Amino acid sequence: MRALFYKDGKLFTDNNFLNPVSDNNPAYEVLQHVKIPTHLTDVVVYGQTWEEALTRLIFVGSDSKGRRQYFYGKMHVQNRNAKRDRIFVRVYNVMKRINSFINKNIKKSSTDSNYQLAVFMLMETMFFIRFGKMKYLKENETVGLLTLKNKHIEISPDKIVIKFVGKDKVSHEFVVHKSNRLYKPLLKLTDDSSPEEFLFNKLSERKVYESIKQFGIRIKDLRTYGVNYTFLYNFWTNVKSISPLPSPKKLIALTIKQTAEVVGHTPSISKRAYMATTILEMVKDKNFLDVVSKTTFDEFLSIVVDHVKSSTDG
DNA sequence: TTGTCGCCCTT
DNA sequence: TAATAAGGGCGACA
Repeated sequence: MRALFYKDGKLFTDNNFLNPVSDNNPAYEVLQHVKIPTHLTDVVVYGQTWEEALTRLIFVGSDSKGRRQYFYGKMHVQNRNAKRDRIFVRVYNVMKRINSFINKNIKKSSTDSNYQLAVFMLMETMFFIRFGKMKYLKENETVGLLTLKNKHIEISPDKIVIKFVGKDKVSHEFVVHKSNRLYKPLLKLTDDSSPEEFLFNKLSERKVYESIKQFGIRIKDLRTYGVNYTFLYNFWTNVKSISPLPSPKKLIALTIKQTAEVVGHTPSISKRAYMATTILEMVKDKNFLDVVSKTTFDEFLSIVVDHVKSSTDG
């Protein structure tokens, strides 16, 4: 994986474009098959044959913020997507332990890291909010879970509203009713009398990483799971409620819309970067809608988990 | 003795 | 559209 430097359709071994590579160099095969976007500068193209480019990183260049941007081949992306099946199943098998951890700690002291993590984990499994790295709060004013501040928590005598601007300037509103098990512990954690402070003031990126490590997943996996679970809940409800029934094609489209709105991102992004491919393939089958119809949601969730488990050949 | 930071990869 | 932005995860650094 030698680094080669790109400039105006031709390739060099040199930082400042003296000394061009060989004419027959395999990298030129790659350049026939991909277009370097012209908004980039300092473009590096990796010397390899097209067939190997397919499978991994292809080139990287700097956008106008000065950020390094990374471009991958179609096989790399395919493997990426194929992983969502296993993640969905993986999270599903640790939910019982996650809840167990949550409920052990939510009766604890207000400034206990474990109590704070418990709440963190319960907001996450409830609303699928992104991790919220400090970095993006400084750079872009983006708030996610870890970067939530007391000003983002509005208290009413019957509900708590969490309101904040997340990724891509998208505005989010989540609501916690009195009956919700998040009410009591969230009201206890937040301090009205200092709005400029972080909600999870005893946590940090490192604390979260260490804590989640025990379930063998990453916070983003909780979000990937939440999107699939919500899809399944809506799909199940839709089949269960909607006048005779539309085509599976349109039933998936509706379920994806509903799910995307709950989660708060576009339908296209939901289908493409979140949904387990097997679920998407499984639900197309018309005969399968008979199966769904006669089930409680729990036995439905199980059928899907099982099929994804074993169609994944594991 | 821990809060940034770069690199890679994801959305 | 057609052009191409901004998130997370992990480990090194002082």
